[PDB]
Amino acid sequence: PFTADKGKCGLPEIFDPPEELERKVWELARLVWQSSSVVFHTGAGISTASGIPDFRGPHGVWTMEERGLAPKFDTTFESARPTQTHMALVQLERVGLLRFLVSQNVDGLHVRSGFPRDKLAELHGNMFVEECAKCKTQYVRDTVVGTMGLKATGRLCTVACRGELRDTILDWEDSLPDRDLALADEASRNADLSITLGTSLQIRPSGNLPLATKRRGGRLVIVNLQPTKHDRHADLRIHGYVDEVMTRLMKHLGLEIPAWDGPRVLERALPPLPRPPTPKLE
Ligand SMILES: Nc1ncnc2c1ncn2[C@@H]1O[C@H](COP(=O)(O)OP(=O)(O)OC[C@H]2O[C@H](O)[C@H](O)[C@@H]2O)[C@@H](O)[C@H]1O
Ligand SMILES: NC(=O)c1cccc(N)c1
Ligand SMILES: [Cl-]
Ligand SMILES: [Zn+2]
Repeated sequence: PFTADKGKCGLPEIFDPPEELERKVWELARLVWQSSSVVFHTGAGISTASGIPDFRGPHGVWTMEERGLAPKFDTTFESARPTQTHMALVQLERVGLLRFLVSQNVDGLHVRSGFPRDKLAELHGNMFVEECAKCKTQYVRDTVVGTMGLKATGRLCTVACRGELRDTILDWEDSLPDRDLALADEASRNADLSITLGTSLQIRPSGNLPLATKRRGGRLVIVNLQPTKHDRHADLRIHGYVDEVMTRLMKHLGLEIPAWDGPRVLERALPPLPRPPTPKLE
């Protein structure tokens, strides 16, 4: 907890020059069109444009603690709005272009964005979510659950139970939720495309899951400003702001980014909405 291996921190940013970035995002477009089963892996870099610092970016929580400095929040977790990227992922699920979402993020914004929870693996848990020890029932709260470390919150279950409600925030020692990880693992193995967005892929097993797509001919796309553990294993690396990449990608796919109505929870994915017909590729 003090001795924890926090990996490599504050590595330089890479910026793809505009001409190469525009070329690269058209190539991502291409792969999304060709892929039967697209899995997105997210990490803290997709929430930096909403005021949430990352962990190992130039001004990340781990990077600044190393320099003796504080990370800076420009919002509360409660007041944070899903980014363009968050709302791009909503639409990509709605139009059947996204099979599964695997997130390392505890910021709760995927759930609040209105993304369906039966297609989301939250591998490290969710600040707004408590679980019943007795019945395992989950509650999505409008305020962050005040504890971290799978501790008692002080609230009790209301299943037509009085069981102890606890936070879902894994400490260094805790192993990942078996259900979320199982679903994340099967999602990643079966995918023919895994796109990573704003993650450094340094944490096991989260950061290895995208590599599982590379078994049986799957493609891997890494979107990240800094290098990542598995940069070598990517078919495509895009070095740019994830909001820029996704807004260009969406536009290539002929998909608008939907309005965020404020905090909503959707439990269950709907049948795909209509989407434009696919281009001739070859
Ligand atoms: N707008 C942006 N566009 C693109 N890349 C970005 C942006 N902002 C940040 N990045 C990149 O995004 C990356 C963020 O990577 P890391 O900081 O390691 O976050 P994780 O999700 O991978 O952390 C894993 C776990 O470690 C913790 O202990 C927790 O348990 C976490 O769940 C950086 O490389 C930035 O260059
Ligand atoms: N984006 C996130 O999940 C998160 C959560 C806590 C702290 C930080 N820096 C980021
Ligand atoms: Cl913690
Ligand atoms: Zn209960």
